[PDB]
Amino acid sequence: TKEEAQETRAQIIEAAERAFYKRGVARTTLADIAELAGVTRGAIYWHFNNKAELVQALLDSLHETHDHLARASESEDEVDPLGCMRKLLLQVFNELVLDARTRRINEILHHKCEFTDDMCEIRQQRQSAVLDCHKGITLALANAVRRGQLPGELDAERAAVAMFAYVDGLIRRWLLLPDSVDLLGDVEKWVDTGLDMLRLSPALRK
Amino acid sequence: KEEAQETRAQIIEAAERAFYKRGVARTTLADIAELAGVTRGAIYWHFNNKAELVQALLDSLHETHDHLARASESEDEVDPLGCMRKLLLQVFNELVLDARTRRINEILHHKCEFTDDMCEIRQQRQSAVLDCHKGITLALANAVRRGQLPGELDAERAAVAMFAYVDGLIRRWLLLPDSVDLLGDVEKWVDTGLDMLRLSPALRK
Ligand SMILES: CN(C)[C@@H]1C(O)=C(C(N)=O)C(=O)[C@@]2(O)C(O)=C3C(=O)c4c(O)cccc4[C@@](C)(O)[C@H]3C[C@@H]12
Repeated sequence: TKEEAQETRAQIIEAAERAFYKRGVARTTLADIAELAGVTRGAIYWHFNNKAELVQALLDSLHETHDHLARASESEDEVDPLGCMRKLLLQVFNELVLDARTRRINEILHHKCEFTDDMCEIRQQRQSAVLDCHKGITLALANAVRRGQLPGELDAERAAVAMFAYVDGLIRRWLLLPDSVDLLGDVEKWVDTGLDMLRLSPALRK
Repeated sequence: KEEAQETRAQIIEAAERAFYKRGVARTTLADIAELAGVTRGAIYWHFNNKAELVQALLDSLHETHDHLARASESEDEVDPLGCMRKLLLQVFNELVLDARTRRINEILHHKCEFTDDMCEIRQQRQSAVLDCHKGITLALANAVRRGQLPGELDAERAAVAMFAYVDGLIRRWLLLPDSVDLLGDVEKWVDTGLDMLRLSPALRK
């Protein structure tokens, strides 16, 4: 409930993003995240025990902007879940293009963050999160089955992986070669292309 | 050879070992050299720097599929889409059965940072992806020229959609393998992809 410590936590997060982004997550110490932030070594430790905790705080911020539509899509009480899933994807893509903060954490996540046995928790955290995310899209896809928006004999599980794979590879393609996906201009196409596969692909049924 | 040609294959092997253990960012050539039992100078005779080693591991992934790739990319092929099916199935098989291929993909996706202290890695990957992208395009185009796919079909985007999907499937399997019976369901996983390209209006113009 104090405020200096809420200010200081929010500045460690900013510095970390800028640091991890220049030097990468591998060779960046917490001492480093200190000098850049203006703060003190001790303060980073009060706030974060280790760098894997910090990285986790970063990955976690990405789910905040989307919580609403995510929760709506998966509630069995939603009238239009495919509807919420389509708007979620439009928002994910839009936020990625407009918001430099999101583009950078994604860049840290995809191109600047090694899984080395020396730092085992980076990978575990990441596994957990993809399983989480996985959980969600499944409940959601199965809801669009009941309500007759997706084919009735769909395999939610596999369909979820298909879609996740598709969204993940596309975000990554765009971070590597933005000038090859007019992702802002065509966002509707890219999102719908993914959904297409889910509703029509015969190999996703059963 | 005189001074070994093989020394090369031995440096590449120690590079995979070091890279897989400590990652690309913090492996030095002295690490690689001690791992291979040679000196830094022996490394310098085959490679100018670390980005050259990474490059050579990356470029080693392409050999196996070589002929099925050219086959798809050739106009004179009777069955371009079937050649892409054969290729995807091999990509998935080799990845699941060959520890060497699994380890290098794992280096590439999860143990290789792009940082401006070396920008060559990011650049090498970029051209690598455009190269491959260009191949998919010409592949998708033939399948259209012979009515294996829908008509006048927007290739460029279906290409990107293809690569995105395969790429993210691989990465998904490297992260959580016991959640994609990749080996066992290879047929379904490949075709889900191919179904996208033929049955998706959004990929039509
Ligand atoms: C080791 N792994 C198996 C291969 C690889 O080294 C890749 C890489 N970027 O290093 C892939 O992206 C690789 O995983 C990959 O994504 C490949 C493809 O996407 C395709 C697609 O989609 C269609 C036709 C041909 C290919 C391909 C030959 O380029 C595939 C090569 C794949």
